[PDB]
Amino acid sequence: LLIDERPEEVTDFRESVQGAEVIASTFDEPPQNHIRVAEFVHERAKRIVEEGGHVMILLDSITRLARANNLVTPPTGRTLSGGLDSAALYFPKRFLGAARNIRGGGSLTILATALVETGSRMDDVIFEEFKGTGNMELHLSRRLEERRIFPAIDILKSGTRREELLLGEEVTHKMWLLRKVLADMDPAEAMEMLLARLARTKNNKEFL
Amino acid sequence: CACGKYKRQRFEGKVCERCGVEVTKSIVRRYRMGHIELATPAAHIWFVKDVPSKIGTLLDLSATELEQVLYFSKYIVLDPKGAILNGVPVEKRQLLTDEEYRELRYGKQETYPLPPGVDALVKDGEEVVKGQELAPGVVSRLDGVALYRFASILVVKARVYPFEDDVEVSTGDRVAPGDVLADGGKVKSDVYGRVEVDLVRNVVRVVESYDIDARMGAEAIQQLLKELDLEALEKELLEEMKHPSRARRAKARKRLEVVRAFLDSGNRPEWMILEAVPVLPPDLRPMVQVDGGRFATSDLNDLYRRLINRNNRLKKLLAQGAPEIIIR
Amino acid sequence: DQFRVGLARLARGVRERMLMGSEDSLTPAKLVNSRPLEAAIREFFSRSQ
Amino acid sequence: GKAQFGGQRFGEMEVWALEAYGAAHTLQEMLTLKSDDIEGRNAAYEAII
RNA sequence: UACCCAUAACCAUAUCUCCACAUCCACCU
Ligand code: BEF
Repeated sequence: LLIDERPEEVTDFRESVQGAEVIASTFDEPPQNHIRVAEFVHERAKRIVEEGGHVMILLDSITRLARANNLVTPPTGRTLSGGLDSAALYFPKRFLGAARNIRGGGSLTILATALVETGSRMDDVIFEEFKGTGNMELHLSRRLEERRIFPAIDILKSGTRREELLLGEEVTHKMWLLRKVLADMDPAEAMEMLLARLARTKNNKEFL
Repeated sequence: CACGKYKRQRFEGKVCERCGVEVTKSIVRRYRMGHIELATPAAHIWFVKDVPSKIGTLLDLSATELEQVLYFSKYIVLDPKGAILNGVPVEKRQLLTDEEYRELRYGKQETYPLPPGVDALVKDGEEVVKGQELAPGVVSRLDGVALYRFASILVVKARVYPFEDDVEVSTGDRVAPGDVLADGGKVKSDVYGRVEVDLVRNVVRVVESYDIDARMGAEAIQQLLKELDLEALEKELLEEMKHPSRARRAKARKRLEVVRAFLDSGNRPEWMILEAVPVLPPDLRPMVQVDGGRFATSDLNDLYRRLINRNNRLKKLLAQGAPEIIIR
Repeated sequence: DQFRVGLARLARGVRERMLMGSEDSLTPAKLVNSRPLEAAIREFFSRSQ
Repeated sequence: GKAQFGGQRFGEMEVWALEAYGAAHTLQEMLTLKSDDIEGRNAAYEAII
């Protein structure tokens, strides 16, 4: 799902996605259309997972999605510092927390892009609010990106919850040791050295 | 700093973003100081080797041999208890060798292996004198009690006491005469010593070793300096100086001046010996490359390195296990 | 004199080398090493008073 | 040395003679301003410039 | 609360590198 982006990128991804369902909503369109399409995608995906479906949702600009929502969001009720509705995020919050794992088959995995360090209170506030809602975080630093190094992941801040649940005891314990080792290593230099180290073998092969 | 985010003159004082270093020159390494926490106390060499031994005069200790031998070699000093008798009267601060000391520490003990499957003529609680024929071929050495096992003999210069009721003193406690040992007032202690109760023959054996101070080296000195009070010593030196003639009063005043100096100057002599050793700032002992990567170093660096190695070896050794001779 | 001091050092060295040596066909190599005597002579000719 | 000559020893006999006169600030400048006080010598050089 | 009400973030201050020590030979008292 794509919101508030440039149409040329829409064309590029759509042709280059190799048939995967790409839904787009440019900044050209009225934001009411953006909300309409986003929520229709939401309800359709909810139905599909309700049918035990495994659904992957790739959301564009989740914090800038919050900004677009605020564009759609006039009243703010009591003016929060920044100007967002009391019930605004509850639509994004439902949309996000709906992504979950069930024992009854199927799944809903939603990964979204967050725009942060944007110099304004709204984006930082949304970053904090949805920071405590997601089960995994991936920070991408400006300094890493400016050096044209991608993926420019802020490794230290990035992480998940409940590794043992998703990762076996051998796996979870061995990356327990692995984090105990790599937590000291400096970010960019970690990039080069671990890049060289893992260019030798596949991840499992590296563990092998 | 290590990273350099918050460094600039608008915001040098604001704590660094990726760092925590306040802006400063290398002069900090000229003045900032280190320290080493020794696991074992040690004494400043000056106070123990100066011609007037400050330790040797503050305490009634001979500088040339006593101070060093207790402070380096395995010798024991002890304040509290010395009333145990070895053909020699009570002890208060006397210096005794660790051989005879270790002896008096745990009684007067001798052990003799016995052949298995041979029931020696000596029973569990038999008093034995020198010359008594313990077996077709075995003879003891001194008056005491011989303990029998199936297969060993234990000759202890201790006193055994049969009893048939409950125990008042359990195994481990060291007792003074008149104190109830077992069976209430029926059995009471006769001498200083430790109590061991064996219910196999239902008997209390009392050794003649009372709980006495055992110390070596600097810690001992510290203990002494911890238990020393300056004012009483000052008064005592006053009386011991005013009354007698000139010869004794000479040394009396020679130590009284030191005691008065300690008392009136503040700093108490407990920290006269040092527990944590300071470490000079690096720039006062810098390792500077000469040529070809080789580094010329001040010998201070080597001395600190040796001290660190010894201290870490001590820490490891004391952590793992205690072979006594190796520990000393 | 410096030569004979170095020579005695080499003699002690070869004594030890024989001591842990097992077989006998080792006369040139496993017996004599030039380091002690050469170092002694060099030290005498360089750093002596 | 190799780079620059180095200063001159001012020892103690010279110090004794300097204080034998009534010279008070001369010795003070020559012990701190011209010899050891790093901040002092930098400030003095800047001021005289 | 929204008009008042709500603000805190980004850049420019410098005497040093080695020369240590040992041995030896000289010069001036
Ligand atoms: F919002 Be937190 F994760 F409790």
